[PDB]
Amino acid sequence: NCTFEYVSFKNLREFVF
Amino acid sequence: VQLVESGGGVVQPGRSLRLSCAASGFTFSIYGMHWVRQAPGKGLEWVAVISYDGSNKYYADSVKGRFTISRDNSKNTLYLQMNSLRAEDTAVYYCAKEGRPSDIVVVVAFDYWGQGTLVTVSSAS
Amino acid sequence: EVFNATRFASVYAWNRKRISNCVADYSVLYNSASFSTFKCYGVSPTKLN
Amino acid sequence: DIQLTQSPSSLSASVGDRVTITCRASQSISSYLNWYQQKPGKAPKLLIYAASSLQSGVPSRFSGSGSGTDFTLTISSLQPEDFATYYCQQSYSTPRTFGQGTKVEIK
Ligand SMILES: *[C@@H]1O[C@H](CO)[C@@H](O)[C@H](O)[C@H]1NC(C)=O
Repeated sequence: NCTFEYVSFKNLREFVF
Repeated sequence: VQLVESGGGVVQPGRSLRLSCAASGFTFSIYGMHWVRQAPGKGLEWVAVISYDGSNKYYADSVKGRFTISRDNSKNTLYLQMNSLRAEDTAVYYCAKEGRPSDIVVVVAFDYWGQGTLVTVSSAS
Repeated sequence: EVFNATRFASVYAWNRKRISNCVADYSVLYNSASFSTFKCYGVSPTKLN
Repeated sequence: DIQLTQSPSSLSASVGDRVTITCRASQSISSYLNWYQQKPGKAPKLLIYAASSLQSGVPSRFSGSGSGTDFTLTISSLQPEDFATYYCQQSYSTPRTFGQGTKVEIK
């Protein structure tokens, strides 16, 4: 029931998912 | 498929003998042939192998130099020339054919046996 | 790292390690011969790489 | 030379038992055993080839397994006619050799 994993106003952040 | 062996008997130590294995029931000329011996009451001991065409011949450690294997694809007969016989060479000798049962041909295997012939190296009368 | 781990767990508690996001050199495993049995059923070891 | 050692050299068991015969090679030959059944006074009969393939006409109870250096011959349920001497045999390279033999007797 679990699987893989990955690790790694003055300003505007825009993200397209 | 039949393998008829012959050439056995009593031999004095140090003399020579030729064993024969007549092949039938299959295309002989395409298969390797093996000799396997069994000392009385003892285990199996591989003896000699010959390629299908007789160009390649390998022998076991105990018989290098003394034993010569030969082939006659015309008569479909296998021969084993044994020389410089000694007491330890007494054994029931089998001729044997390579064979491979199915498609796992990367197994190259062992198969049907002759009936085996007894060779006795003895100075007894 | 999996093969060379100092201690493996007991057979009842078989540790399951997940492998992803890496390039696997199966051939280096294949060429190494210290492993007594390198049995394969699913895929021929040559094609593994 | 590739040396094949069988263990045990002999064992006693009764009909219906599960038996295990092991053959270990001095070097990995990786699929190249051949298992034979030999009776006294007659030539051996092939049982398992490539150490895991059952030869035609041999009962399904006979089974071989393994690769590399550790190999096993197994008979699931013994019958009276299965009491005999069994030899492993490599074909990886020449000279071809045999195991020393494993005798199965009645308990
Ligand atoms: C985990 O997944 C399986 C899928 O068959 C499901 O049956 C099980 O209930 C799941 N576990 C939990 C805690 O939901």
